[PDB]
Amino acid sequence: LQSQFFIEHILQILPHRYPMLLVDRITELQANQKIVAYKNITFNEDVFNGHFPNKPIFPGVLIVEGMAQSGGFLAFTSLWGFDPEIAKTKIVYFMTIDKVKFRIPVTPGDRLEYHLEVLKHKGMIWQVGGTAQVDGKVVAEAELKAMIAERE
Amino acid sequence: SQFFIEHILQILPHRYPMLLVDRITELQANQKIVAYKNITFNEDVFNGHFPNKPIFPGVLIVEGMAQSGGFLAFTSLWGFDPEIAKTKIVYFMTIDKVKFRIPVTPGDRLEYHLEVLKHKGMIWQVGGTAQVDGKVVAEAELKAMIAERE
Amino acid sequence: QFFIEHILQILPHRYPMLLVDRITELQANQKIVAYKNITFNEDVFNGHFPNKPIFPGVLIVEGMAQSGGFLAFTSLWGFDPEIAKTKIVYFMTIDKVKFRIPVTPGDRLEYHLEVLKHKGMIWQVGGTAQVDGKVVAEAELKAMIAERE
Amino acid sequence: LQSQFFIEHILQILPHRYPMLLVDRITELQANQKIVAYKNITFNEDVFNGHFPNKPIFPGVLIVEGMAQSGGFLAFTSLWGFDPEIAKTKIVYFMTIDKVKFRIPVTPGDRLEYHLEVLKHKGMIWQVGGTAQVDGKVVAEAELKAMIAERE
Amino acid sequence: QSQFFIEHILQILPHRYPMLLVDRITELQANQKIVAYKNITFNEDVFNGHFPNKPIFPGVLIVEGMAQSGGFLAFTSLWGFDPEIAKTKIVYFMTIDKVKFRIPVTPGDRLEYHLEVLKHKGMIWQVGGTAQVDGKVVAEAELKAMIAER
Amino acid sequence: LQSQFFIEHILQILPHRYPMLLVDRITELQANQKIVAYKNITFNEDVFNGHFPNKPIFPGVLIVEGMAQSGGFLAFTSLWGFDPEIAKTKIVYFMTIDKVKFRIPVTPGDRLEYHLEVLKHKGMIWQVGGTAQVDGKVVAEAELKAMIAERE
Ligand SMILES: O=C1C=CC(=O)c2c(O)cccc21
Ligand SMILES: O=C1C=CC(=O)c2c(O)cccc21
Ligand SMILES: [Cl-]
Ligand SMILES: [Cl-]
Ligand SMILES: [Cl-]
Ligand SMILES: [Cl-]
Ligand SMILES: [Cl-]
Ligand SMILES: [Cl-]
Repeated sequence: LQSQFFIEHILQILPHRYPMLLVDRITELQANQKIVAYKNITFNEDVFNGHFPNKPIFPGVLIVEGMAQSGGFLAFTSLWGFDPEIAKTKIVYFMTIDKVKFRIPVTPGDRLEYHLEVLKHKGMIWQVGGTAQVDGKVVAEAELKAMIAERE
Repeated sequence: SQFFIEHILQILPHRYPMLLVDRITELQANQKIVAYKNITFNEDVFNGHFPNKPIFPGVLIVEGMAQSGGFLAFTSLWGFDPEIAKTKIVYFMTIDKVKFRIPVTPGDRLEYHLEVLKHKGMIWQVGGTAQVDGKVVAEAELKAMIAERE
Repeated sequence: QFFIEHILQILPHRYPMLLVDRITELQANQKIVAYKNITFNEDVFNGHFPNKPIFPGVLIVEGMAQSGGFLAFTSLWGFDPEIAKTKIVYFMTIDKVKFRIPVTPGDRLEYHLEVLKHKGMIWQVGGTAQVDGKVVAEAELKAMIAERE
Repeated sequence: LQSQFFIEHILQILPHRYPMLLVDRITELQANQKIVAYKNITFNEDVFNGHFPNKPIFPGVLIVEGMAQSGGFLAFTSLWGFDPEIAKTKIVYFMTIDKVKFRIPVTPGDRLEYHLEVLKHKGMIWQVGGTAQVDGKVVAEAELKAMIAERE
Repeated sequence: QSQFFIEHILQILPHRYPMLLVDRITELQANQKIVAYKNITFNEDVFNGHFPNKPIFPGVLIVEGMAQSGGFLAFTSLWGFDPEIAKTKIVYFMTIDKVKFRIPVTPGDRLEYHLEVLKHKGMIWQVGGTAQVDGKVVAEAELKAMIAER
Repeated sequence: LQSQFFIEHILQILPHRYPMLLVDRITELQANQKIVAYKNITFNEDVFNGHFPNKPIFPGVLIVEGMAQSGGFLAFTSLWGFDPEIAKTKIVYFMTIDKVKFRIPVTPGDRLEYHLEVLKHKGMIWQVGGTAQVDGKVVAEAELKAMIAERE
């Protein structure tokens, strides 16, 4: 398993697609321990047409979704390594989300960095927690438990 | 007590594709609100969540509950006031105790049920559930702060 | 009942022109009852009209045609995804359409279509579009099913 | 009252906007009588993503909508002339549609020409009828009644 | 063939919405020139931002359409109408030069691309020509591309 | 006239809007001389749906557009400073493009940096030239001439 993955590899692992694939690159990855990835934020995103007019703010809930997708990638690769064929048959689902705090608004031009760490994992159940960061500052924090389920 | 999309557009600053509340069916100042958003396949979000298997994002269910809560908090203090609405902004500080029990799909009428857990000044704490046809599909607690726009 | 996943296996239409979310009643060569939810979160509302969301009357008719199409596919070949994936549908005629009440975000647009006449791939249906029991539209139409190529 | 109008003139009269403004140019207009206009059809339009995958066919219902908007422009300018200030607070509701027949499929690269004639009009209620044409051939026929109304 | 419609264009170019800017090919002479076009309609997403109340087809996209037309010419010159082989090739555009914009392009216009082969040496193809609207030159440009395996 | 502007400032100066506003932030600006700006590239952009499926590549022509917008922002602030009121009465027309080279493909996760210097300028006619950079490496080169015009 490698520690750097680009959009080409992310597409083979996650089932998410436009406009809900919110992870552009993975810069760090340690099986069963953690992942550091990021998503660039540009004004050229449909979401900003409505959030908000003349005041582009990346939705806090989408920041969380981004953290979870990172967590999902970590959970899957920790178990099966980089396996596109099997990834194609699994899908990660949100079971819970706790302790979410928004500290700083995210705006176009920002590099939304996801920092997730494994709090607990047994089989298909994974509990991850971490933060979203912009140039070293914590813009958000969150904890969530996900499940690796069958796609079919 | 019953507000339609037009009224909603005058209170919330959210616009397409992030205004996730279609109609308000109940509102008791400082107490509770019941509102909903219809889920249809004709939504852009379904192109990627997911291809060949449409599932309304859990995070968007939460966003929907927040918007309902913020509408509750705002109207409770200022009522249906478009003019004042433009001078205030309701952003969320925290979100806690979120649980997803059932997937929401095209055809569902996603109903939001939020009650004011507590409020002090401009800090409001709401909580409740997301319901589809009488069943709880999600639940969450949120803390919001009402501030002056700008 | 047939859900979005099932509808997708039969109708060729896709986003943003698939306007039927669920089928509630189906009786071969007789009639069909289905619906589509209307939410503000639809791209059409950006232009129809700004600050005044009104589902286009022509899309209500499209939704009725698609409902009729699903009735046609299944009456002809049953629920067969394999044969379905080779076909598309063309509108032939539209007639006697009347709009009585505007459809807006929050509405559950229900389609009620019955077979008026059919032969081969050519089907003629008629009925109404309803929101909470009240007729919001009436229409008759004839459509043709044809091979992708 | 001119006889040729361009997209900028159409935007000041019709309340329709993207993705439902289906008239690109008006080539000839006779008040309270007839109007000829057209909309270019390109693959670069969102409806094609879903109608149908791998086989782009401009929706018949949108051709009717286009004929309706051509009628609406005719109807409005016949009433108040070319007045954007009066126009900016009006909308147009479809009332009835009759005897529409589609003869030829419309596809990308086509110049969809609308020919509408006023069959009967009273106040805000206009009943127009005509055809949609591509390269001189009739691809569609339709009769419709629309109402112009003040937004409230 | 000499006249290719959208269905054919789709089988040769990998470009898809909203970046497939060639609707139909009207003339094609292997290794010499290609005449094609793209209709310009207000119902295009690009006009939402370029520019509000003043729809003007982006000049860079006129050049993109010309580049796409050059690629179809190059490709069809090597293998003709071959969808299967098309899936295994890519046309990288290396340079763009001498482009001049003389007349703005707007909704209602039939943007016609006129490109000819200026030089073909190996995997490198150099094309140049003009974009026209109703007989008049609206733009001109030269482009160099390389053929390679996808 | 400062040297750093964020999206809220770019919105008030450039007339470009979604999905054609391709500059997210300004980092360096010397009136009548040079400018350095950037646009974050994310998979979450509609343009990638068609360029190309299963292989996101930011269109070379859009990189040039991005450089033009940066130049236009330089030009306008050079002649009027940060004046939203006057900016609202203008648009920009591409006049020529020359010497463009695409050396490295741009993909999601990249920080597309625009470097432009003023080659020549008189009245509303500005001629800039420079490069587009990603992590210090030249990804593209171009020279272009634009004109600021009264939107009449
Ligand atoms: O993270 C945020 C902190 C404060 C704030 O006001 C805010 C906001 O208004 C919108 C999104 C995020 C934030
Ligand atoms: O990758 C391609 C880019 C442009 C283009 O024109 C093209 C093509 O015409 C055939 C195969 C691949 C490509
Ligand atoms: Cl937010
Ligand atoms: Cl979900
Ligand atoms: Cl209507
Ligand atoms: Cl059709
Ligand atoms: Cl331009
Ligand atoms: Cl490119």
